[PDB]
Amino acid sequence: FSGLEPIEEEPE
Amino acid sequence: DQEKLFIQKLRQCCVLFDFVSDPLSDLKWKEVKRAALSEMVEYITHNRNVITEPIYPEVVHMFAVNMFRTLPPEAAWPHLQLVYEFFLRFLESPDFQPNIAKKYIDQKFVLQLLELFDSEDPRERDFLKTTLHRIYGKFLGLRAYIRKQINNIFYRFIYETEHHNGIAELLEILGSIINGFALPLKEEHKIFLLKVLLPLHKVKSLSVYHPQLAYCVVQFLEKDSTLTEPVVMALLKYWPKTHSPKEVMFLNELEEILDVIEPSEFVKIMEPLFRQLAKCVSSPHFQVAERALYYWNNEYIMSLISDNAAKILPIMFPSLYRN
Repeated sequence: FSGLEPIEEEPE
Repeated sequence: DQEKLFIQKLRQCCVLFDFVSDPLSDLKWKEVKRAALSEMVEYITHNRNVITEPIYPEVVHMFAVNMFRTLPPEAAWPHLQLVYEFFLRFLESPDFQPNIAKKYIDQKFVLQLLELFDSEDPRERDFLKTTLHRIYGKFLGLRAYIRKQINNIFYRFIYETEHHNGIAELLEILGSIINGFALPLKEEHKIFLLKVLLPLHKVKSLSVYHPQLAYCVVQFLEKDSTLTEPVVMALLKYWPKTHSPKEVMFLNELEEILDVIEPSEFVKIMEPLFRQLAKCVSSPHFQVAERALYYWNNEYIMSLISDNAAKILPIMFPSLYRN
């Protein structure tokens, strides 16, 4: 449904 | 001192009350508590540097006392909606420091928040959806625990028939994560796309969470166009061999997969696709055929067809072409 903006995965 | 009154009003909202012999003090208490929440929503959304360190435990405590409950097989939604709002504006605030909150937002909190996804209120699941998305993006230390616990809920839903009203809203979050994945995709993720996301097409209640599931499947191929062969082949496996209006979902998903398919990988699965697709054009259900024939209104598909006409037109119209 989209809506939510992406989350750039980066080293935990 | 303003920081003191903030904590006072927070704790004041930790008093859950009930009046059966006084229906008017009850309304005031509700109104007193609804009003104190509103006051704090505005205070935190528009004032700068009001979030100080002693506040964090008070906020997490106020959220836990109100929200972490037992879901009946809600009614005070006016109050519950204010709490999610206040907690949301609290996370989104520019004065928010995850290093301090990491103390009070531990795994037990995330676990308890996930129980609420089972709730049957779409508007509540929508607030839980947004809230979990802010936690993942700021608490790097919880990103793994969340994936493991979501991978659990899905595994429970496919196999152990642990029905969940939150599957749709959970997938919507995952798509926000998959779209931001990192360079080579970890095998941990590949397994999930294959051994979890695809078997989700097998469950009966697919009608409810299919749009979001398809988004995750497409976002996976948008990252690494290596997995488009086992994805498509699995869909034809999970394809409802029984002619049913549920095929329109698969045709939707397949046209959505084809709009981002790498042509070098299209040819790897173009034969088994159209064998099924030709079966759809011959379906006894008009809606299925109407949908399969709507594929031709897709310009990028036509180019992929004409650049491979020697193999397709024999399958679609075997009366007219040969091999």
